[PDB]
Amino acid sequence: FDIYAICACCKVESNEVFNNYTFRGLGNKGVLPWKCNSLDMKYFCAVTTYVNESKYEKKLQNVVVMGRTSWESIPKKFKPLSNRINVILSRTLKKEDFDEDVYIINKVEDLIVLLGKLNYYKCFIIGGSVVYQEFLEKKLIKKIYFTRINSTYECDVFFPEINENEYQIISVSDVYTSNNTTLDFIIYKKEEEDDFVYFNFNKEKEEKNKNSIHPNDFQIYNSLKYKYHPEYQYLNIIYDIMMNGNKQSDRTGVGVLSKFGYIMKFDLSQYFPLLTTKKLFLRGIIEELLWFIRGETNGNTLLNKNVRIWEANGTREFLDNRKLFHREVNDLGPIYGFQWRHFGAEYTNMYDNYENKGVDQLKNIINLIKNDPTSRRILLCAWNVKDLDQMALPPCHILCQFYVFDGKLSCIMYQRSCDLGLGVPFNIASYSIFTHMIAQVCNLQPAQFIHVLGNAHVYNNHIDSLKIQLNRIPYPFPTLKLNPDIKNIEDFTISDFTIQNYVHHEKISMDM
Amino acid sequence: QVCDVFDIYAICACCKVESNEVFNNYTFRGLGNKGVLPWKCNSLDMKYFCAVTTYVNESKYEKLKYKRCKYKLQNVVVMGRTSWESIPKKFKPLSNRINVILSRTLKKEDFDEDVYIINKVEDLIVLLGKLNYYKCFIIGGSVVYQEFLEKKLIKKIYFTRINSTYECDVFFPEINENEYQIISVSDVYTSNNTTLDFIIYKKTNNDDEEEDDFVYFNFNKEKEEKNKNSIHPNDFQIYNSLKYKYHPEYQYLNIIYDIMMNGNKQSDRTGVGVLSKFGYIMKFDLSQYFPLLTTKKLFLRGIIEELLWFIRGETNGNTLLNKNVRIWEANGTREFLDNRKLFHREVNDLGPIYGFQWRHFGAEYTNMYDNYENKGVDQLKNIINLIKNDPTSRRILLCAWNVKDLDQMALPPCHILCQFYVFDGKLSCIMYQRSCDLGLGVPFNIASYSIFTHMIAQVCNLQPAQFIHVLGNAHVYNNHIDSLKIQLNRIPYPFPTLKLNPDIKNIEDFTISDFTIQNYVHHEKISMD
Ligand SMILES: NC(=O)C1=CN([C@@H]2O[C@H](COP(=O)(O)OP(=O)(O)OC[C@H]3O[C@@H](n4cnc5c(N)ncnc54)[C@H](OP(=O)(O)O)[C@@H]3O)[C@@H](O)[C@H]2O)C=CC1
Ligand SMILES: c1ccc2c(c1)COC21CCNCC1
Ligand SMILES: c1ccc2c(c1)COC21CCNCC1
Repeated sequence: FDIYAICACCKVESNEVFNNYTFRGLGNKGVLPWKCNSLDMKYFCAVTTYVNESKYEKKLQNVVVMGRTSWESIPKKFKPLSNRINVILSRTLKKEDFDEDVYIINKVEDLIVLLGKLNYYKCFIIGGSVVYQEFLEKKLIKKIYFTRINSTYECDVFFPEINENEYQIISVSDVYTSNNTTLDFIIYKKEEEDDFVYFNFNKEKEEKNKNSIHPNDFQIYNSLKYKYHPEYQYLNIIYDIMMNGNKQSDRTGVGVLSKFGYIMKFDLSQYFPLLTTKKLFLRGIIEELLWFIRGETNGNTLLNKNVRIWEANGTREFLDNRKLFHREVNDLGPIYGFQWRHFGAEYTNMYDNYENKGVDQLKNIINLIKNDPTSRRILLCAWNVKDLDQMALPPCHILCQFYVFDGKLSCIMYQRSCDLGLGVPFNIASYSIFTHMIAQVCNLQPAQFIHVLGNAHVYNNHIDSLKIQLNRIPYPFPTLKLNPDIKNIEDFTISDFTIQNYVHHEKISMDM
Repeated sequence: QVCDVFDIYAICACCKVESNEVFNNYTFRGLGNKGVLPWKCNSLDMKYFCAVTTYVNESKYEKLKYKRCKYKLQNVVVMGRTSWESIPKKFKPLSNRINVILSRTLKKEDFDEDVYIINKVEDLIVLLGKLNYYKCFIIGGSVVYQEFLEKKLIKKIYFTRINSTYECDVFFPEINENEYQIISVSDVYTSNNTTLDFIIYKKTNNDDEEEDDFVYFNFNKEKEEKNKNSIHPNDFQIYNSLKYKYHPEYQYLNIIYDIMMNGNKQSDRTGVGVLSKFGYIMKFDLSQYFPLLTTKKLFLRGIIEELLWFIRGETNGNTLLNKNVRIWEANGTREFLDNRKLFHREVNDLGPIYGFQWRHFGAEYTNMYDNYENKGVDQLKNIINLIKNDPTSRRILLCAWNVKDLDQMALPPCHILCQFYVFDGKLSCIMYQRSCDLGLGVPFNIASYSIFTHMIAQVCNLQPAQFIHVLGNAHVYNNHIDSLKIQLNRIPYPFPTLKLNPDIKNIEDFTISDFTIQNYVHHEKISMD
């Protein structure tokens, strides 16, 4: 045969449980719910008007089976769909009641009777509330090329549920922005080569591939053919460490799997990389970032806002094993906050007015982005080697470095100690926000947030949790709204931060 | 052409022979000495030799059985008779292979299995038109290799380069560049105390639905190829002509290509002009080689004195100038210190740079003559005590970027930090470089921190594993383009080895003589202008 569908589906207007079905809304008043989508249009056009030279025998053009439902909706300029063999499932009207150089049908089976008689490459099913429906009910559809507009609109029609048992995903594209929404494209479904083998003559065998994880558990992960969604930069590092990672016991007498040296790149112009295979929260961490800009080392400011990210490191007992016997509870010492605004100054306590003592890097980096964008000395370093001893712990995040090309701002953050299961997910969120923040106050469009992992580890009792995680297919990323009016780094407040269209899988306890 | 039909291939291993130096592929030719191998065993050369000559793919047979007609599956090894008698007997005949011997002085009627016996080339064709075999490998020795190539009967060659020198009496014959081009070069390994690599030469011309989707998911790609920077990739014939570029130098070369083809056009401070990208990782296995670029000449005396200088804690430019190392000469002149607003700084007093920070971070810099005794943090001593006593720590860092001192320094550090990592008494090292001159600087910086990782690894009684290099601002200078183009069409030679003098057990106690770069084989020096 060679029959395929191809839909575009947004989310429907009326705690929320998201699932594949979330994305159903197909039409609103005989048109799309969204007024236009350039990138979706282009994808659909490239898909439906591509033909491979060879692959026939086993010009040459594709079929596009729409219905009266759909056909009529299309303007006259595009019609009859450029470079395609159009077809129209209408009971109502015959070839006598239409203009263009089309073919008609009436029954579902009268497509079989037309197709067995025709020259083509591939057969695409373009649209119809019911034109998808009865095609699934009559197991006729091989793959579904399915676009997810990751925003919410009013609709009157849907796309029918999809049987987990009948159809499964085998490809997830890169995530894009276009027409002020994110979207991605997925696929549902029912002599110099032996040279490769010779060059692999020295790798692991079959039971030497270090670690006692299982294939059987990663059924759905190992299945996916193209893993181009950028959440897979995180997921494949979980998969690299799990399978190839060195077993170490640490300081505490616990147990991790560790590798050394990874780099993730996230394009903030196209999405906000808030991992989608588990629920994440950003109030906790946006408030940590504001606390940093304000220059605080005061455990209490965060505790009183029920941000407990540092509670553990402020206790009488934790400071005392650092040898900080002269340190008030929740006085974390010269940490992120102090080093950013007062680097070099002598630290006294967390209450002291430090104004105009030390190096205000944050101001410096910002003036350098504005004054000298082509500089290669735009670093923000929290690892003061004089003050490490004095900190409740040394910075986990060593440095941000900045790059400006064509009014556009990228950011590498180098991390010395990466807990892949809990921390990294938040860490990717934090320095992403900061990059938007610095971009806005510097009149620049965010480009890539770039994350270098040093000691990258997965804790032994996060593993069953992460297996569950690897086997969940990423949803399209959300977007981050910064209040456009804010234009100094100190003038930001929690309410200037909005996450739009966060579609996500169920919460997971990395634990127990 | 006869050999395409019967898939007849050559496989060989060649060392460098007993006699500045010129180096071509004709450097590697040494085949055998006194009817044995010039090296004792290799082992990995053996394992590679075993895997290839015994590798069979039973699906891809039928296409080749069809092809041969028109003109437990096993390969055929073809062998001169003295190469046969070099084989140690407990290994005769070569297991899981059809052994063919080539002799005039011996026949069928005096072996004991051991083989098929033939007495002529066009006599092997007889057998291959008759036999059930996958591919046919010609394993030598010299007299065989020779008569097989001058007959245009070899379709490719699986040439191992044994990057050491041994006594030789039989050689592989000069390959002609016109008849054979290298399509593929492999990872470098260390085996029985030599670097070695694997290269393929090729005879020149002088569910399959997982296929469309790629094209689809590729819809929004920028390049149909209105080439994004004015580089004509038809100037990189050889670079693009290689199928498998697995040599670890291709990690440096590949970045030059990524920057050349994809860089952002920027101009700097002085106006000089660059193409830039942000953020690369290179990893090198120091256990398997020493990553000193082979696509041009590099001297290490300068960068080694510098590293010893840093460890001594010095900041005196004179000390290096008095050893004819001019690295920091430009950064210490009245002129340069003056534009830095360091008018109260003596010429060649460069200030609180690498040496100072490693030995005395957070001390107040006075001058290059102040001995700063027990003043500021001795980081280097700290990282050496952390690796010995605290290897599981994720806090074993050394940082040269002291925000407080940046303006007092002749220039800010390019090598922000090193972080060490210790699994199973092996020591990996990561270095973050804020700014990266790919054409001039990064080559030395690769060798510089690889050299340091070895030094730590020795004084902490550990073996060196990975040198990991993180690039941030990665830029090729517009003047380095032509030269880097030339360099990209040179095929890397196997990396040399670095031997430190093993009596050194203190980081303080290394001296220029305690450092030996053995078997540096390389293309000729390129001026980047
Ligand atoms: N580096 C590497 O990869 C390899 C190294 N070697 C080394 O090479 C050396 C052996 O090579 P070399 O000295 O050239 O000897 P060969 O292995 O090439 O054998 C030569 C002998 O093979 C027979 N022979 C060769 N060609 C023909 C022909 N066309 N027709 C009939 N008989 C033929 C003759 O045997 P007869 O005397 O009975 O007439 C001849 O004397 C050793 O030192 C060995 O270790 C060997 C192979 C691979
Ligand atoms: C009729 C049929 C199909 C379409 C339209 C009308 C409008 O845009 C699409 C093509 C692009 N994907 C979305 C749907
Ligand atoms: C006969 C034929 C070939 C060989 C030998 C004997 C000894 O080992 C080699 C194969 C591996 N490279 C070295 C040469």
